[PDB]
Amino acid sequence: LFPPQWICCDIRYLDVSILGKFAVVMADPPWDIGTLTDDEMRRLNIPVLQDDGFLFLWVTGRAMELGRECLNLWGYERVDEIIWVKTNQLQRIIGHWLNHGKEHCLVGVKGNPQGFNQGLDCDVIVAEVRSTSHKPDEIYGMIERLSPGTRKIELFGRPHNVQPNWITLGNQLDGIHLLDPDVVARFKQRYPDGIISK
Ligand SMILES: CC(C)[C@@H]1N(Cc2ccc(C(=O)NC[C@]3(O)CCCN(c4cc(NCc5ccccc5)ncn4)C3)cc2)CC12CCC2
Repeated sequence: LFPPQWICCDIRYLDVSILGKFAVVMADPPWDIGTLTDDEMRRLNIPVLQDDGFLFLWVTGRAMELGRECLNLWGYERVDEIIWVKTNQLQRIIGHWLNHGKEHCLVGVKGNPQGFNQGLDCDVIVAEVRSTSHKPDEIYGMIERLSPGTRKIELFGRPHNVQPNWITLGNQLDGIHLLDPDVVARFKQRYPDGIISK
């Protein structure tokens, strides 16, 4: 069901098996550099979410290495790395050895995805910093062109992240808003009283 959908939850505890399979996963984790310990990141049930497709994993500091570890543990191979060059409104550029002009997003592949439009965008994003920790909306356009019309899931998103074709998970969203019939049914079965606990 195309319009935006979301679930307020602790991603550590939600049974993500009810959600189905997704062509694209995006995660912007609170790396321990509401944070998650390294072991909790490792233990996230990312493997059930996809059979063939792509993972986009934002990283920084030592999560550049830790994120590669999770990516590989979850069953992915890193095949690209997007950098977002942060600018102001005049298109000028906005870790203790160098000043940081960029954020990194690892791209991992699982299985053998077919029908994706690889090569349409390049791996550099130039976009204005909106707010603190707010990723650029350009990433959704790149992902939509890469995999048009397919179903997608974002982990650790905020209300401003919700998008059509996307299911957004995060503990700062407002309630549960699910419209896909298969998802609603499996959610009701797993969560008859509408509460997520362990
Ligand atoms: C360079 C990259 C890395 C950079 N990212 C940094 C970033 C900064 C903010 C957010 C963020 O604020 N997310 C909303 C939030 O709700 C916050 C609350 C925690 N989060 C949970 C946690 C949870 N369970 C465990 C748990 C453990 C203890 C207590 C509660 C829960 N389940 C669901 N959500 C998520 C996300 C990423 C932004 C970039 C991309 C551009 C720069």
